[PDB]
Amino acid sequence: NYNPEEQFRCTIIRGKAKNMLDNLLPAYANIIDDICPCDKASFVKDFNNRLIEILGEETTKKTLDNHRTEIAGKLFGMFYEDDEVIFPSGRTNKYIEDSDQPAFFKDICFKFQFPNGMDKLDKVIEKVGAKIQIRQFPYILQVLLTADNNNIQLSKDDIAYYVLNSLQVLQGKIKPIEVIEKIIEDRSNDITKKVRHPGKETSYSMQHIREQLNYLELANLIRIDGNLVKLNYREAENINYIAQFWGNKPEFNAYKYDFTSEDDKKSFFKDWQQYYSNV
DNA sequence: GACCCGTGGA
DNA sequence: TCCACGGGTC
Repeated sequence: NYNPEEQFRCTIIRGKAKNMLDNLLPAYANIIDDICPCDKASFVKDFNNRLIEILGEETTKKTLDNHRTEIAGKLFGMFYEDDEVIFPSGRTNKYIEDSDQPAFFKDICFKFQFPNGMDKLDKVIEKVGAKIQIRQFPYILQVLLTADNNNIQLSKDDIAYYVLNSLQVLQGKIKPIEVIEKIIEDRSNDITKKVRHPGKETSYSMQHIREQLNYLELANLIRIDGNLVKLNYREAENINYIAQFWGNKPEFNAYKYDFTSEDDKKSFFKDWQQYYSNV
């Protein structure tokens, strides 16, 4: 049976654009749209030179680079490479046309999965090694729906401990009602569970979990009321479109690549980006 | 110095 | 508390 005591830290990339998103997301998209298509060499130079206008002249090159690769590149999936040329992604193209930010993040939540090609290779191998396989946002949404169906409300710490840091859940072995019943069982016994790591600061334990919830909120699919996570039923149709895939294996199969192969390694990251960023 | 994440300003 | 710079460790 479901045992959440098997805990597993499974990160997503650390954010850089939340505080200024309403400025940075248009800037990312406009920069990429303007300067692409171009060679990788030009991309790096012109992107950084345009972004520094938004972030401030004292921004280091390292920070501009990290914005480019970690956020515009991996996490938000805003460009991709084919041959030796960089192009705007399908997600970027759509946003250029509709300016729809909740749609942008709905698409991110729909496609997000563990394992993925955003992570460093060694981290990929860890997550594959632990047999992780989940579409976490469909899963989170179904957990929230099942909690409502059973007349209980979940906290961020509940989602953190029982879902996004639970090995068995992340392995796709667990039904949302199992999670809900366990939570009810624990609560009756006066047991409240939080994600904890010895000697570590809260950001280590929780930032990637909170930020995953942030992207659901940016997608307009949930609200956060104090420590509580609540569904936005004004978006009930969109909630159900995503939640329905809670029990599906990841659309992108990380497990068909041999990471000891130089060619398979390159394909992994190329195939991931294609799946995640484009139509 | 290309994600990871310690660290501390906001 | 939140979250992102930029050094860390690929």
